[PDB]
Amino acid sequence: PQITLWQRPLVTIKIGGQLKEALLDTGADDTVLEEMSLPGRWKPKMIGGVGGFIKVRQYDQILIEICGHKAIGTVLVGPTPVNIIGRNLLTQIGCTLNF
Amino acid sequence: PQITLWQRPLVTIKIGGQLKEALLDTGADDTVLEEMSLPGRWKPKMIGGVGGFIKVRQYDQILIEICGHKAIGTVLVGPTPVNIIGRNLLTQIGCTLNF
Ligand SMILES: Nc1ccc(S(=O)(=O)N(Cc2ccccc2)[C@H]2CNC[C@@H]2N(Cc2ccccc2)S(=O)(=O)c2ccc(N)cc2)cc1
Ligand SMILES: [Cl-]
Ligand SMILES: [Cl-]
Ligand SMILES: [Cl-]
Repeated sequence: PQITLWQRPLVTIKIGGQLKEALLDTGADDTVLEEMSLPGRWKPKMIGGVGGFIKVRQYDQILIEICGHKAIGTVLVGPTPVNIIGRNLLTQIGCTLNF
Repeated sequence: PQITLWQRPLVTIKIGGQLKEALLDTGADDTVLEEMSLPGRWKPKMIGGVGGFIKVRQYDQILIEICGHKAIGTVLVGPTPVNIIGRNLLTQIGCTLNF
């Protein structure tokens, strides 16, 4: 697809057996989702932006589907106000900015 | 251009005759720059990041060049981690996400 930026670039994702809505975000180095359970080991991380920092849990090697496209990578989980697909996964689906 | 996302999509912008580095951020609704001087009157604006809402200065109808492409629109000024070009100006330069 070619996604317009007139509106937020929101897409459906599938992760952990769950369908969620998420923002395709080129400014985010990492993917960050609202509180959920994921399998496997994790370690704590801090991420931050305007408004300050939040503590999240870092899970590696997680499978996700984004708009039909399968990808694997690190997912951060924590008290984010919006589900974010970051560059670590956008690269895997071949997402580019074009103008 | 076509910009891949293996690294931060940092580009050069020009504003007030000064060159700056800014991030192309499809997750940001609004463009926000580090503290700087802009002409005219400003209005108050709240923006929300992962850690909460903060107050920034809103300047309307500001001339800005982004990677060689001209735009005129709203620019916010405040304590942002990095200069950010958000969707209000990415739309003006014709930017889309593609995969
Ligand atoms: N590693 C890492 C660091 C930060 C984040 S993030 O702050 O959640 N996050 C996602 C987001 C939050 C809130 C609303 C919409 C998107 C970043 C990326 N897009 C916007 C947001 N921000 C920019 C940023 C922060 C740190 C490093 C580089 C850029 S931000 O500061 O909250 C922001 C929010 C709204 C506007 N107008 C401008 C800026 C995610 C992963
Ligand atoms: Cl990763
Ligand atoms: Cl590539
Ligand atoms: Cl605008």
